[PDB]
Amino acid sequence: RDFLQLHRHDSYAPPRPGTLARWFVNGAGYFAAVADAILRAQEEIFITDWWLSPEVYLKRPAHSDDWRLDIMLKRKAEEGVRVSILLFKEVELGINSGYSKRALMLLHPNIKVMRHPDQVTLWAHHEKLLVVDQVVAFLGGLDLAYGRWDDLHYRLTDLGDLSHNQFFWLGKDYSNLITKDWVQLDRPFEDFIDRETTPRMPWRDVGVVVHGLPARDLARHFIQRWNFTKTTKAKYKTPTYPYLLPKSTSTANGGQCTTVQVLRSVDRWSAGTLENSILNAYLHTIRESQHFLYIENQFFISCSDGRTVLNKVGDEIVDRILKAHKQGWCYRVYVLLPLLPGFEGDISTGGGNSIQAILHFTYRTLCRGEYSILHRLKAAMGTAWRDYISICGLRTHGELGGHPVSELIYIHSKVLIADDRTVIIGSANINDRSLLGKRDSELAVLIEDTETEPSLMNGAEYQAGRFALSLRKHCFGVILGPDLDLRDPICDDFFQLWQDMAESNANIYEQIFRCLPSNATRSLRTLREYVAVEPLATVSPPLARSELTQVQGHLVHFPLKFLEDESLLPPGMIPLEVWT
Ligand SMILES: C[C@@H](CN1CCC(n2c(=O)[nH]c3ccccc32)CC1)NC(=O)c1ccc(F)cc1
Repeated sequence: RDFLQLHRHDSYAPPRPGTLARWFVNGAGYFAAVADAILRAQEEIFITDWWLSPEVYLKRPAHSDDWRLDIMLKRKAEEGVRVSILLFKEVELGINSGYSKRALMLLHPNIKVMRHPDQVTLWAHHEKLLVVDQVVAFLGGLDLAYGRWDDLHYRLTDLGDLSHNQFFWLGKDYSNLITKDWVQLDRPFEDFIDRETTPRMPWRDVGVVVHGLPARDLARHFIQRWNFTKTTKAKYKTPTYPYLLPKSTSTANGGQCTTVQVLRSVDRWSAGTLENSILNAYLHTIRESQHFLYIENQFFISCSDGRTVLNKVGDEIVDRILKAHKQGWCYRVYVLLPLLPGFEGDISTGGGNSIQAILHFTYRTLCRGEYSILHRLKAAMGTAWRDYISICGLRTHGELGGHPVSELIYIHSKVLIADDRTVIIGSANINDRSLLGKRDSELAVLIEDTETEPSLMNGAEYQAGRFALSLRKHCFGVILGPDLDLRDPICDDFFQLWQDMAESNANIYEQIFRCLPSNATRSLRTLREYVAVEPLATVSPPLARSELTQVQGHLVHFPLKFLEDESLLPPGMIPLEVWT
């Protein structure tokens, strides 16, 4: 299909039936599959990254220079493969795109990198995509950068000439972004925190690969952004940066048979056109959802008021729940977020300007204010909102220094699942920045199933989508920890079992680690005293390990009353459009 008309959900790309698509949870399998795709490139490699760390390894542990990203791209580039890279140009943030760009272009003359934007702006290029030969395309929330690689283990420690090393995260890759963000990126293989003292912050993300027609659709988005970026500065207008051109479309002859539609967010500054098709697909999929929603997003800033926050994703969830409550349907909404926003800050003393600013708009979407989701549900159903919505986070524990350590599993995913039939994997967070189209540039794909599996829906027979059901059962089985029945996702037996574990796990982590955030600190004056108490994990480690045997999975309830007596807004100069 062509690109003269806008398509479903006002998307530049039409739905591509018969697409072979495969999902990836955590950066382990994603970076490994990316390495396999890079290795078999014959003509072109298209890369967009909000942050690209060149020395990252796509496979672990690192024994050699093989599987290192900048080495692999250098090995394809001089077989004749044209590597075109678009990197977000920061406002020196500390991602240091200048070092990434100069290092990438130093590898081979067949590797060309353009940085955008050059002008001062609050918005960014956020989409993560790698396309090989316009036939294989990777996208999601995973940037080829430090701290993203992780697996089901969610290791908190990395203790054990690359010949005999056994570290999974080398140097700048061993990180805990809340404790301290990156510095000195021109020294990749050196540490910037203490592995013996400070644990890792696990990284949960969801990626996806598509084959065939959607990949050319995604390659056309890159080609549009590329040739448009060629027009943005005099250095890029030279023939040094070649015009990229699409590979005409019916030259299109382990993942599943799907229907995939490519959606994106673009504006005049990011590309030559406007599109908010991710937002459209988000509103529509919520509205047509018949049974449940599984949301796993880094941010959750929604609920329109016309002035501060404009996207109506949260307003679509309240309307969908309020209707299921009036008809008497069985309808669940699972929302999983990182317990803390992703910024450096001392949570022992309140978190900081940036974290509290995000928390303000997080809780405003959830529980605090007239526009919040829960306050509007309680206005129509009272305390029965606990039956329709469940907002949780993740947290795991390990050992370090001879005593148990704990840390939240930073949920960087940007995924939505509806009715075990429809999936949305992309870079778009639930906020105005990623969704409105006018701000950050984003990508997403809508994966609707065609082949179905026998399943259960509230105790009833239900042919569920093969691609979507398998993704949710992977998410549920990991956050819930062998004897569990995960077929039915909306029944009272599972939903009660779900909430019981989210609260019990939340309790145990609070008794043993006294972790933050927590419902036990509703003010800053109370928080000052809560942190002056040493937790049981370090007082009596044998006792702590005893109680930790009762934790099942990583699911912990999201603390709604955490610092609920505080402003959470900064006194400050920064436009509030930055956090919305
Ligand atoms: C852990 C991670 C969290 N961080 C959260 C905000 C996010 N984020 C969006 O989603 N949209 C954004 C738009 C603009 C800027 C940030 C945006 C990025 C991930 N920190 C880094 O990756 C990092 C890298 C280098 C550093 F120096 C410090 C931190």
